Amino acid sequence: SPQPLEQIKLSESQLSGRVGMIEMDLASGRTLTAWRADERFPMVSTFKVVLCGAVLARVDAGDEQLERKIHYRQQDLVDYSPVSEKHLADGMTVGELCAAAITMSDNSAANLLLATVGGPAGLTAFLRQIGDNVTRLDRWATELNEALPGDARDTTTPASMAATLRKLLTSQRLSARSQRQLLQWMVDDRVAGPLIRSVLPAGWFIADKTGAGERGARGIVALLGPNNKAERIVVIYLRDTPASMAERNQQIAGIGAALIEHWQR
Ligand SMILES: OC[C@H]1O[C@H](O[C@H]2[C@H](O)[C@@H](O)[C@H](OCCCCCCC3CCCCC3)O[C@@H]2CO)[C@H](O)[C@@H](O)[C@@H]1O
Ligand SMILES: O=C/C=C/NCC(O)CC=O
Repeated sequence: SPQPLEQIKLSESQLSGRVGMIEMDLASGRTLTAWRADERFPMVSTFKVVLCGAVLARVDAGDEQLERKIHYRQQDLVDYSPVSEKHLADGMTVGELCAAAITMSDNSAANLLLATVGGPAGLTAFLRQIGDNVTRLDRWATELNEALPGDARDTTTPASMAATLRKLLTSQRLSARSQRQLLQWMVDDRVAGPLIRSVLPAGWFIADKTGAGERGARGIVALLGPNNKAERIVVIYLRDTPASMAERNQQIAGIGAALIEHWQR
């Protein structure tokens, strides 16, 4: 594999779309690679990690409990609810909802949680409160994946998302237990985690949240590192490409391969 930047460029050439990427040391925030880092990209399902960060902030303040059981109705369900559709009779706890939203990309679970933090506007205010003045959520679970060209709704930038994830996971804005919980939910991703591990060389740590939308939109926010350590935050977004999902996945994997083969920068 070529150098990371060379591979990112190759990916845009092959996909005919824009790639946005940041590679950052998790512990210090040192930026190693930045490509279209200040350009907007649809967050798609990656917004779910920030959502649960807001939920944990409420728990830390005593305004919420991960144990609290939420009962909902069938009419509350939206497209793709693998876990939440199984609990119309018994409900789900706030913590279970975050696990479902993050590890199974359950959209109804995400919407139920979004309601608890004041909706898209409330989540955006939370982002402003932790110093992210760029990321914005405007719509609910399914509609936010529309990815219309030039539409600023439901977007982030690679640099903003990386800084925000770092703040939630390590800045002590969240309590120690909450930072540990958010990390474990990412470690537990069932959608892409197992697959990524199956293709990673032995010794490489992975925690992640992925997402997909229209017009080729794709995204992944992840923690990656050798020696089984979450050394770096890697955020990659793709937008406006007509490529198959398989090729978009292969190109993201290719950027990962370049990182792995040239890690010591
Ligand atoms: O020299 C380094 C390594 O080179 C190869 O490893 C390959 C591996 O066989 C392949 O499967 C993977 O594909 C990349 C898989 C990446 C998957 C997702 C990455 C994510 C993670 C973070 C966010 C964005 C991308 O590349 C590596 C590096 O070339 C060798 O197989 C391995 O024995 C050796 O230790
Ligand atoms: O990103 C999180 C969930 C996204 N759901 C919609 C799609 O995956 C795109 C279908 O075209």
